[PDB]
Amino acid sequence: QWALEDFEIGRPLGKKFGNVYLAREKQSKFILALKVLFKAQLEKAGVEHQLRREVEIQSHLRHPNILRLYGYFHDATRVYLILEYAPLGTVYRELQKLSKFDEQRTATYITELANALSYCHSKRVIHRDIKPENLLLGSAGELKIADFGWSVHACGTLDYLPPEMIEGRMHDEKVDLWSLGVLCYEFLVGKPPFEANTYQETYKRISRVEFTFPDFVTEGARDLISRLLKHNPSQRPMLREVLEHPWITANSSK
Ligand SMILES: O=[S+](=O)Oc1cccc(-c2c[nH]c3ncnc(N4CCOCC4)c23)c1
Repeated sequence: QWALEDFEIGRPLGKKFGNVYLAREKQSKFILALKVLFKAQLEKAGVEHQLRREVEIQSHLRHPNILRLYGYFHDATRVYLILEYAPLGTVYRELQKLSKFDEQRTATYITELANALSYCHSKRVIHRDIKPENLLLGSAGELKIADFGWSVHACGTLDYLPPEMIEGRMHDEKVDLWSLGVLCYEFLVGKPPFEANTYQETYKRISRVEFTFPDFVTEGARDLISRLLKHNPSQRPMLREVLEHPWITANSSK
């Protein structure tokens, strides 16, 4: 039902796995994002099925703060994904430019994130790879979760991975609550709470939950973060109370 013939390619949006390009559905004049994946990478990495997994998960997943996947197709040498175009780019790019985020922006992003995750959890879908470069911004500054590569229904940088996952133990939906704490930290500080020059160092800093707060962090923020960043998953608060946390309720937008 789809072919490269149907699309006019444009500006390179970014990104190994394969590049992402701005494109236009010729008949519809609809502008979207097109990621080209070379099956060569699919072979050597054995991600031939992982794609077939996520492409089913995301394709029938509809939420304002989740980047939509409209469809997919393949030729001889490449695989193409037709994704929603996020005009305001990534949050990672935003964070680079502004170094740090204010509490309104942070609580707003965290709010939009939680809402999208609850929905995912409703369909019993866990994301795990919630990272600034996987968070896009829509036309209205809308936060939009992207990339469901490791999304399932129950190795690079370890910064956003929870203790139970890096130790090999069993991981539930509380994984995303860990990441949510990591982001709120990085959104406020500009750096992840467990950063290191070493995979091995970050491993220990994560596993022992060793994070320190700079002075400009509000106690209202120090609370939520330290509540989301707990070694025992069962102690991580529910997504509902996150959205009901006073610091969130105060600084988040409407
Ligand atoms: O793993 S795949 O889903 O590929 C991805 C992973 C994350 C976002 C992504 C999307 C989706 N829509 C987009 N509009 C504008 N830039 C995008 N970017 C930022 C710059 O880098 C390349 C993607 C982008 C594609």
